[PDB]
Amino acid sequence: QQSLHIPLLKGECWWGAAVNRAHDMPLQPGAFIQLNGDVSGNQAVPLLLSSAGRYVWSDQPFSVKREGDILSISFTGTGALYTASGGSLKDAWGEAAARFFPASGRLPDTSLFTAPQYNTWIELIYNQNQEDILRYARDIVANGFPPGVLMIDDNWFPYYGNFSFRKDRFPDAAGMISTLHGMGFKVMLWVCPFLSPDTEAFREALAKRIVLFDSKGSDTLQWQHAVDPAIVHWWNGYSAVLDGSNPDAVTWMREKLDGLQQQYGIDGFKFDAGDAEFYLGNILSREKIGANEQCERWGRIGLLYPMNEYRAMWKNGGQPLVERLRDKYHTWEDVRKLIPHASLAGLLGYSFVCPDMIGGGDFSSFKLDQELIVRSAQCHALMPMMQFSVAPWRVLDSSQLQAVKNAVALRRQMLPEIMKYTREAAVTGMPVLRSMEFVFPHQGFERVEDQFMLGDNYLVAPVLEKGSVRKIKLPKGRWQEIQSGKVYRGGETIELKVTLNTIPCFKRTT
Amino acid sequence: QQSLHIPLLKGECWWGAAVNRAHDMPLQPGAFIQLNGDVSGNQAVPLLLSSAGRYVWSDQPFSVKREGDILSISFTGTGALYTASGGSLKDAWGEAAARFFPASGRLPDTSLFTAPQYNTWIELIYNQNQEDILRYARDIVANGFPPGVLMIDDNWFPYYGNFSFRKDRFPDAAGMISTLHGMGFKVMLWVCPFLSPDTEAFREALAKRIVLFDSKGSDTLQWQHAVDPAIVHWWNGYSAVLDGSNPDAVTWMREKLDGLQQQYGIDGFKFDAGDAEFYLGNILSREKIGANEQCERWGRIGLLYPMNEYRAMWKNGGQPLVERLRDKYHTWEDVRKLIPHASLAGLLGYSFVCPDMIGGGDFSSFKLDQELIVRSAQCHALMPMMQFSVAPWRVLDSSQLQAVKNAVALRRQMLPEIMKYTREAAVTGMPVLRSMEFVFPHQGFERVEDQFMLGDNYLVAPVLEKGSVRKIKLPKGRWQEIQSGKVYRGGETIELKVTLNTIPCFKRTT
Ligand SMILES: [Cl-]
Ligand SMILES: [Cl-]
Repeated sequence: QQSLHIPLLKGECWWGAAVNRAHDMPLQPGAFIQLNGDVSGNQAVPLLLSSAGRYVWSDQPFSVKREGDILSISFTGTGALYTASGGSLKDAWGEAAARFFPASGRLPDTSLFTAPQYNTWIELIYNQNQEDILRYARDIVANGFPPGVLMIDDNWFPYYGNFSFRKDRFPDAAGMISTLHGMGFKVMLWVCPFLSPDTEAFREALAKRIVLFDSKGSDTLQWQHAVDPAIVHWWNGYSAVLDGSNPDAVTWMREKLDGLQQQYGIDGFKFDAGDAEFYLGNILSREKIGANEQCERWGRIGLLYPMNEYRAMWKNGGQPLVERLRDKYHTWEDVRKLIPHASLAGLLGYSFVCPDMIGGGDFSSFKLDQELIVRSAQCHALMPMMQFSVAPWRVLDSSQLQAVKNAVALRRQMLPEIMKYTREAAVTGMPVLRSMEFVFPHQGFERVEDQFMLGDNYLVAPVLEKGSVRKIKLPKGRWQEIQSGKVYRGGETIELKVTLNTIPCFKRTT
Repeated sequence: QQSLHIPLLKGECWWGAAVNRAHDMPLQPGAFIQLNGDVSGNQAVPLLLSSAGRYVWSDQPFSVKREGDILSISFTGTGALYTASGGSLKDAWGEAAARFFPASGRLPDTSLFTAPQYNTWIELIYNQNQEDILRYARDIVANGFPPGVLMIDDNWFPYYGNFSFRKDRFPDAAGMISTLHGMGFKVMLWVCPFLSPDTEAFREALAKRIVLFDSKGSDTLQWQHAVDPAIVHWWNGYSAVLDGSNPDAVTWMREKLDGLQQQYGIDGFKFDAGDAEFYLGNILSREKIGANEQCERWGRIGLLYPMNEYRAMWKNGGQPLVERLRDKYHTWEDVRKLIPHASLAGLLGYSFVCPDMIGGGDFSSFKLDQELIVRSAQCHALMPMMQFSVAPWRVLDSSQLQAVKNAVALRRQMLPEIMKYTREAAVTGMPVLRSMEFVFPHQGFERVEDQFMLGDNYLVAPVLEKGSVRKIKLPKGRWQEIQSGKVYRGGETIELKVTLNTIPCFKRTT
């Protein structure tokens, strides 16, 4: 029950805790975030950072409240306030990273960056089958989009815990992968730690004792004597679940994933679920860890598979994992989350951040707003990674489609810059996508969340609402818009006339 | 709770309630049977019958106790004692059947009787696959055994509630069936009402509200407002389950079974599970029925598929369902159960009774006792139906195998008699396999359970222990041993020399 009360410095702004709460930051009066047993649908870290160079860390979960002008933090373990003497957000980030999540030196598979990614989810939903996957890949090529990583989403397998292609819908999965490889795609499969609880796989896992066990609500029952599996309710139903604390569960998962690589030529894995909330309640783990660390240990499996993607995470800052922003709705409100969510991700140690799925990642959001899809695409373009799912050729008229293609072209033109800073993030952990405050401290940018910096020298200001006018706040210095070539004096806000095709981006010239 | 308390008449013996308790009958001082929520692993009926022509019935479950010479019944509803004026077990049976379970007039598919049955369970266990099923069928024929109904047991499908062949182990299931048909087999599939609770099938059944719902332990929550499924722990794991009270569940189940017939040419179904114990607890059903009636209503599905087999049952006496004795251990104790279990089944309205599996039906009994297997086959031979699973040619040396073949041959010789009484049982409900007490009342046969009558005129006394001597208690009259032609006067016990090949059987000639 150790607690800490932190009066804000005059004008101080605080961010941290949870990627999927970044739209509620800087933390305001009234604000509350619970990290214990809750990653808020995405990545979370027991870190806060301030605009005055202050930081808070604990190795373990905490809760934070802002009441008036005071932070109140309640630690499950212990924590402390720190000050970096430089006095900026960047200093807080740099000191906290080097103490608590130093950069590993490694990158995820570069194929994840060197082309757009594509996910079968929106087009195929639960009907993941060989014919429709090949058609989607052919359509990507035929429409002039670059081959990249192709993620086959949930439901390619017979049941949860069976890591094989369902032969009814995949008559020749190895052939299919070989065709996809030929066309220039790499292939990832959706996986999770849940096991259909009346199957051969489930009975095998229970016999090996690699599942989480049911405590029966007993205060005394020990892991080694439990006999029944925990059953967990999640969005697809009711399942047994792997115990991430159990070294034998790691062996089993490796066997399954290594099998898919050897048998079918699979390049990597989209690791879904693992959310802390799934590990709450009457549950016994072999090494007696908490729900947050179950999530963290799921995340470590990716360290073995350079081509990976996670949505749920606890810690693992400074690690070679792709961290995707969670399922976004097909709304203007959600497109406006991409930048502040992604910039926060970077500060929490998640440099390799991909802003969900162009146009939305929630399949019941799919009435479609074509303009929204264009702006979504344009906003992805100069983020560290760009991910499609809904087919632009199916849902967009000809000029909207062209605009999306133009966004992809701008990404191609800027890729050497993206890769420079991506490779650097492996080494120093410094973010690829930086907030305005990170690069330009104490210059009035604390609440500017519709602009970001790609490295140090490119200011990107995606259009994220309807209208023909866009306001852009330029830091001191001179800035040259990379399309128009027009040079602007900095230290003011300019108004730009925009069309559907505009993606404002400025090179620092002073 | 309403009740009856019944002093036994002098010499009176009582049977009833539950097939799988018949070896504990006639009911002794200290006996207890609970039917409510419990079918004792097999069939159960709310009926008791006495050697003095008395009987007890209720529409609803009860519990029965014998303390001293008092038979006490505690009813969930209401019940009554009755007396048949003829004063014998046969009179009690006949009156009870005509009042409470009159014969339907119908037979199950005659192919279940006109040849031995075979079931892939013991030889293939959970590895049900096209190649091995066809090899077993070929082995049957190549060893000189007759083609019959072949039952493909659990695990032919991807997961529970997916009614399709798994293409990984069945590359051409329709072709396999067509081959089996050409070899003179008919084919049944194992089915159950459980649904893997994180699958597509589960989510469909949930959306259609055909599952049993979770009451949450609330005494007010109605079916109509419940949102979560009941999860049931059973021998294979944890599953959602069909609500047999829900007419929509009947439609769903018909769609699945009809589809298997139409698409692959499946002749019938082995309906497993449905045991009343699975329906206990915090459960809401659409028509607010009890656990026993959930078992009964599963049973009624077989009224639509003349080629059927059930193990779990409540009521449905007098109906065209094959009723299989439950999984028997590979023990002498269990072989000695086949006759009393089968004879009781008959008196409870289950004329069409098959005595589980030759040599045993419990896969973890599988030091095989060859003699036991032979005697098991010989005991099956003149029962209504005969069912193999373990491969006699694999586990028996040449003499023993030959003895099993001779048992099949005797069954073929006797088949016209079997079918005569089977056909009659559809009309009158009178059993095919009759207890000695039933045919010869008040003659000292009350506890003779190693002999039975095939209809009126054939007394069968299978050898059911080791040794070269068999004692046979003959009713008054004259009795002709069918092999030897020797005529024995009745009203006494004879001793017969026997070999491994002997199946003592006597024709009534007075
Ligand atoms: Cl969920
Ligand atoms: Cl069970």
